[PDB]
Parts: sequence; structure tokens; C-alpha cells
Amino acid sequence: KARCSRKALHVNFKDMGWDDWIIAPLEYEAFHCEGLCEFPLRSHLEPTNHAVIQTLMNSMDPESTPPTCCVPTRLSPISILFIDSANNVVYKQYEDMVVESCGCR
Amino acid sequence: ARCSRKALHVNFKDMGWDDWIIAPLEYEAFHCEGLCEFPLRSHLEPTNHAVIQTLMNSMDPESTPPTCCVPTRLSPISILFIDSANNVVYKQYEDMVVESCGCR
Amino acid sequence: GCNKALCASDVSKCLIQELCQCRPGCSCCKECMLCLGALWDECCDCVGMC
Amino acid sequence: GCNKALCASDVSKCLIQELCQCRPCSCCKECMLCLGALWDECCDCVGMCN
Ligand SMILES: [Ca+2]
Ligand SMILES: [Ca+2]
Ligand SMILES: [Ca+2]
Repeated sequence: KARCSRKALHVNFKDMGWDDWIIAPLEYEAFHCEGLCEFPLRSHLEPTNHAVIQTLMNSMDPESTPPTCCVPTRLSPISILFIDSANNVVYKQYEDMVVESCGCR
Repeated sequence: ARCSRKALHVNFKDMGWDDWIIAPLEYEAFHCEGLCEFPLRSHLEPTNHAVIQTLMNSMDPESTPPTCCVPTRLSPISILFIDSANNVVYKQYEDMVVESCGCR
Repeated sequence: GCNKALCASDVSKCLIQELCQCRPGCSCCKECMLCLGALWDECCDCVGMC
Repeated sequence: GCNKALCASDVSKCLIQELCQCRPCSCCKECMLCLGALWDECCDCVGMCN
């Protein structure tokens, strides 16, 4: 079981039933964050002081304190062409769609 | 049962930090714990990515893992300690107390 | 009251569009129903709008 | 290697102080001051062994 890292995640809109309102793109890579968040939390990613302390307590007694969790810390957008609820055609940039870096929190 | 903020008492002596932290000797930091399943409550302020991952996780949990319950807002606390240079410092440390949890 | 298997796709559709995110304490209470359409009756409980 | 049981307390002490967070170098020396005697036994925990 590797540590917190960014892993592949293929998003297919038709598989999700969104092919009836999303025109393009029909699929894109979104990635996801998964892995172990145990001491030492890698310091170059600048984890919050709370995560640092919680990880320490988790290392002291994992039975009593749970560890931090591997979640996205930096997300980038993608543009999508769809049909809104008013039957208008819209080309919008959706925020926080692709994961760029992971971190323990 | 779902993602929520729970109590977490931080005692510095228990962690071996009593040799450089003068005060406070303890404080409440709280922690985030709970399930992150559909529907994600909108007050959690989930990212558009988290929304999609939760949906995929709900369609086929075997292929996509769920999001995780982590802190979304944090407040600071002031601490009086002795740095590595034997100087006494009263500093406000950021991201010390959990104020709200959310699925990400 | 919320059929997760029936409402997962369409409810998420309206969320990423930044709909159904207001609280009835209301503004988006009507724009949300438009996005769900026929599934409003079967999925209103999923967003606490009923 | 990084001895977690021996280095957990003191290494975390230097992190919350915003030290040992650079990569090889600038902060490589302020970090060594914070670890002190545990520098030899805990350099690998922050990759500052040079
Ligand atoms: Ca559909
Ligand atoms: Ca000590
Ligand atoms: Ca030594």
C-alpha cells in the first residue's frame, strides 16, 4: 500500500448518463488522490499544521487517533459544451475538475 | 454518521513537546470523520471533482473509491515556546483548529 | 425519500451546474426544480427542497 | 532510515515551526539546528541528509 499519491481516474460522461446534455468532451482524465497518510508526512508539500499534529498523535497511538486523509490540494479546470436547463447552448469553464497535486489533511 | 467535526484533545506533554512548549499545555483541535456518500450535503462545499467522484463511487464502488472527510476551514491559536536557538517566542500558528469539515 | 440509484445522475448534474446549493432559510428553490424536471417528485428529498 | 518511534515527536516539532520544508539548498541548515542531536538518526525523515 503506497503513500498518498495521484492516481488515474477516467471520467466517461455517457457512462454516468450525462450524454443527454453534455455535447463535448464526452470523457476526460480527472485523476484522484489515494494512499497512506502516516508519519513522516512529506514536508515539501507544506501540509497544514493541524495535519502535522494529527499525524503525530496518530503515530503515538493509532488505536486512539485516526490518521489524516489523502485528498486533492490543487485542482485545475476544464471547458465543457453542454445544454443548460433552459435549452441554451453554453461553453463554460468548470472549476476544480482535474486534480494536479495530492496532500494529506 | 456522515462527515462531521468531532472532538480531539491535544495534550502537548502526551506528545513529548512539554520540553519546548511553555503554554498552553493543551487545546482542542477537533478532527473530521464520517462517511462521504451520495448525496454530498452542499454545505460541505464539495469541489466539482468531489461531486463527480462521489457519483462514480455510487455507481460502481468496486472501481472508484469515495471522497474523504477532511477539514475545510481552520483557525489559528497562539503559542509560547522556545525555538531551536533558545529564544522565547509568542507566535500565532495558523491552521491549528478545525472549524468546518467537508468531503474532498 | 431519496432514491439514490434513481437520482444520482440527475442530482449531480444540477450540483456541478451550481444549482440546488441554496438553503430554504429562498432563491434557487425554483431553478433547482427546473433542472431535475420529471425527477423532482422522486428526488426533491435528496436536496431537502420539500 | 527514518526511525518513526524515535523521530516522530522532534521531527514534527520542526515542521510546525515551518522548517525542513525546502528541497535540496536554503533551509537545509536551519533544519539541522532544530533536530540537533537527532540529525544523524532523523535526516532521512525530511530528505536533508546530503
Ligand atoms: Ca441522462
Ligand atoms: Ca521531547
Ligand atoms: Ca546523534
